[PDB]
Parts: sequence; structure tokens; C-alpha cells
Amino acid sequence: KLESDKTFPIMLNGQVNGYACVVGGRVFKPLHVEGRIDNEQLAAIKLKKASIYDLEYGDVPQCMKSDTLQYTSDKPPGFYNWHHGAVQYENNRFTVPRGVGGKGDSGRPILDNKGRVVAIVLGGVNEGSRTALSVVTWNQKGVTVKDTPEGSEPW
Amino acid sequence: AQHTESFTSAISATAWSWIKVLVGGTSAFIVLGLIATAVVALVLFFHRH
Repeated sequence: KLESDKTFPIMLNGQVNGYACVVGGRVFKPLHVEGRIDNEQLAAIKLKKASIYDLEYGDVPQCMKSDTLQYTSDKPPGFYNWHHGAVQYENNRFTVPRGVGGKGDSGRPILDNKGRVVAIVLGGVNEGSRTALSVVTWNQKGVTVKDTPEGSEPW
Repeated sequence: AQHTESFTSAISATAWSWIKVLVGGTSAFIVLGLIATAVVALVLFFHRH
């Protein structure tokens, strides 16, 4: 809950529509969402494009390299902290309770107990009494992979 | 002239070889690019999950 500062919002026509998060000395931001990151030093960098993950990624400049999250692909199923609450990971799917999150929560990191990011949320679909999150994770080998439950709608 | 010329009369079997290597190289680069797209789109679209 306390590390959530390092995600900062983007401003689109003056309103927040998403968030850009810094991990591994690399700032990320969903492609689908437009705006300018709400701070100056990270506003400057030309953000390179990765369509196949829907993620613009850029090399955070020098003087706050040591001020970034860490991440691992080690993701046992269970409860994982996240801005609005807990997200339960099971059957290779991240799902949050119904109705929490939505428009504007894209780019929100999902952390584990030890503050390490496990995924960045990009969308959702509401199934039954839960809502499954379309995210960008790293697989057992640890290469980046977009995970989308069927019918996920971008946020 | 006692004969009739055709379009493929003056090609001298090295000029043939040259247009062969040119079209072969051109197609080879193109097809290599295609196979490159195939392999990247295979290991990445699938086979990361």
C-alpha cells in the first residue's frame, strides 16, 4: 500500500485516465490510454512502443534509478495486494471482487506481499461475482506475456 | 535477314545467370523476411504461454 506512490497518473484533457508505473528502472504505461504522465522528469522521455503487449516502455532517466520497484515471475496462487484491495490469483488468473476497478485504473501495479510487482493491470471482464483482470505478467520462464481472459475490456 | 528475332534472343547465358541471381536474391531476402515473421510470431504469439 505504501509503495503505490511510484505509480503516477496521466492527464488527458485534464482528467486522470490511467497510470504509469516505474519498475526495473523502466517506466511503463498502457498504450491504449493517452495523456502525459503527471510529473516532469518522467514527462520528458520518448516512450517506445510495444503493441503486442499494449505497453509503452521507456528508460527512466538517471537520478532516480534506485527509486523503482522490483519484480519477479514467482507467483504462487493466493491473495496479492493491489491499490484498491486484494486480488486473488488462482487457476492462472488474477481476479478482484466485482465492481472494484474500472475506467482509469489501467497501469495499476499489482504487488505481492514483499512489494515486488507481479503484473500491471490493463483491463477486465466481470464474470459472475468476481472480475478477472487482463494484465501483463511474466511467465514461469519470466518473459513478458499479456494475459487476457476472454472478453476483457480495456480500462 | 533470313531469320526472325525474338525477345529472348540476345540473352547470352550469363545475362540469364545475372537476372537469375538478381531475382533469386530479391526473392530470397523477401522470403527470409517472411520466415522471420513466421518464427517470431510463433515463438511470441504462442509459445510464451
